Amino acid sequence: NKTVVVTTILESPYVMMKKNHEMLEGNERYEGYCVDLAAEIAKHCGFKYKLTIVGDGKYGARDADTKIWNGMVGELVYGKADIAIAPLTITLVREEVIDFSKPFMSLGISIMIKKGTPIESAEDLSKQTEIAYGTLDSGSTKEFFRRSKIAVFDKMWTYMRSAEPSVFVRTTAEGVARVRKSKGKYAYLLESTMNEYIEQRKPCDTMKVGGNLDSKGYGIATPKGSSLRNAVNLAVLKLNEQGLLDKLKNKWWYDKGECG
Amino acid sequence: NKTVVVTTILESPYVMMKKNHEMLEGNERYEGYCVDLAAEIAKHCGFKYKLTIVGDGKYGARDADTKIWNGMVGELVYGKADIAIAPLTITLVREEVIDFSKPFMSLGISIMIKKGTPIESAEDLSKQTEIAYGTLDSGSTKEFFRRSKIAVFDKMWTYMRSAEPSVFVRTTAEGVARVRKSKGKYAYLLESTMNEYIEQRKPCDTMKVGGNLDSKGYGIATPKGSSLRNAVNLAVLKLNEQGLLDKLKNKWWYDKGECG
Ligand SMILES: CC(C)S(=O)(=O)NC[C@H](C)c1ccc(-c2ccc(CCNS(C)(=O)=O)cc2)cc1
Ligand SMILES: N[C@@H](CCC(=O)O)C(=O)O
Ligand SMILES: N[C@@H](CCC(=O)O)C(=O)O
Ligand SMILES: [Zn+2]
Ligand SMILES: [Zn+2]
Ligand SMILES: [Zn+2]
Repeated sequence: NKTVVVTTILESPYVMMKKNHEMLEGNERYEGYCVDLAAEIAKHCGFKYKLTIVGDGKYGARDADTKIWNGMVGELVYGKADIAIAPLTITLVREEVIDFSKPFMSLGISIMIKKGTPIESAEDLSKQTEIAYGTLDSGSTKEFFRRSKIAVFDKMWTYMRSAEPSVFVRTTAEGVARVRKSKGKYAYLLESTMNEYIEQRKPCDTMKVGGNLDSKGYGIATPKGSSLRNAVNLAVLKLNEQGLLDKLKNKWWYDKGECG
Repeated sequence: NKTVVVTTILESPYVMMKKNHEMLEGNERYEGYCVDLAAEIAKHCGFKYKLTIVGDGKYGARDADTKIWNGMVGELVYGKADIAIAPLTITLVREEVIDFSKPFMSLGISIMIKKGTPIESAEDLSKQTEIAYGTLDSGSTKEFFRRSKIAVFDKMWTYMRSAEPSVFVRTTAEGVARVRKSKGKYAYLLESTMNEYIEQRKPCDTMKVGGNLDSKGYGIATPKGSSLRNAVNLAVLKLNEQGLLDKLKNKWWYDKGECG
């Protein structure tokens, strides 16, 4: 009976360093939605666990040439971690190599603008050129655009892939900062969950505009053949039914919201 | 190989009799979201299939005394069907006896009123007696209320379980017809998907009021040990990623709107 290695990612408000982390040990160093969720998954499934921050800071993409998976998906695939409890999007390319639980949170790709940017939709972005637009450089949002068979998203991808300087960002923080600094001339494509979060953070200068471009979810991911698979999945279901997932989202998004 | 027996339920706009169904045969008798979904899933998984409407007309619940499952769940449990492709809610008690794919559609419990009924929320319903309210029998909505420890919803359950005459209905159509014919004196608790469909149908005399009471999904269900499980699961993800699930939702909800 071993300590389960949990891979996760420093992404607010899912996992954050506590103020006093240097004075704390192990799992107590971290706080956030996924920290709370990991404690509950572990309790319901009856395992001890160790939170680990993904080494490369990435979510998980497979390199076209080397076929190597990076990020948290890589850590699962290569057996460096036993479970990923993180804002990790359920995707087909990932579900082909790892198992996901039923989604614990819903999201879709969305548009973040600096307040007062004349953009209402993904159509509005594709039709103009004054406002630059991009995504996280190594995640499911980028892959949505790259793998699309849909005309308008193919159009947006074609712009983004060739845009100079690069419209892609290394971290959500960088995307958000870029929106805040580009005086309305950069829009960021990111998941609605992160968009919603940032809209409630000081200095309250960004907002989600328009509908989501897709509808999907984050799931808890395990390597194929994990003994944790069934129990993790039932735990997610139990926690949803008991209202905990809604409670945790409110706790980390809205209850401490800085924008009124 | 073998023709896959698909259990489903006559529920608008998921599976409906075509207007000229009397002159049609087999699968061709039916149209709707789940009819289109079945066709797509069968195509991506490489099986032939026969749509069969669930004999007892129910979704599925377990008798507390006999432990026997009825409805589509029962048909899977007892080997009468190979797969359920229907607006079947993923729930813990079900996921313990059958497997669910990733959700193909999101929904939450909601309130339908006859237009002008002075009810805005579940709280409003709980605080009065003049307007009766109920749910579908042998479904997940009833179970939600049965199990809820939320004071508003427990108060509601306490009332509904004892209410005379019975506030529960056999079919969604019966719930909706009850709302329409009770002059505002009956409200109906049903899933947001069905509520929102009905709101856009003639005679446009109902509406959804308040927020959803929960957030969950419909899943394609297979009996435990099914050779279809993984392929069906991936097929749902492929269909979502292609935008096909979104296309089907628009086809059956909003393009089929009669209320403007
Ligand atoms: C990759 C996709 C195919 S998807 O699998 O993400 N679904 C796509 C479809 C559009 C969709 C259906 C339902 C949800 C949803 C997510 C989380 C919750 C909270 C609890 N989730 S739960 C217990 O599983 O119902 C409820 C609902 C999300 C998406
Ligand atoms: N949740 C995403 C990362 C964020 C994004 O791509 O926008 C993923 O799992 O790749
Ligand atoms: N979708 C529900 C039926 C409708 C309801 O209970 O409101 C089920 O699977 O039981
Ligand atoms: Zn620090
Ligand atoms: Zn718990
Ligand atoms: Zn297809």
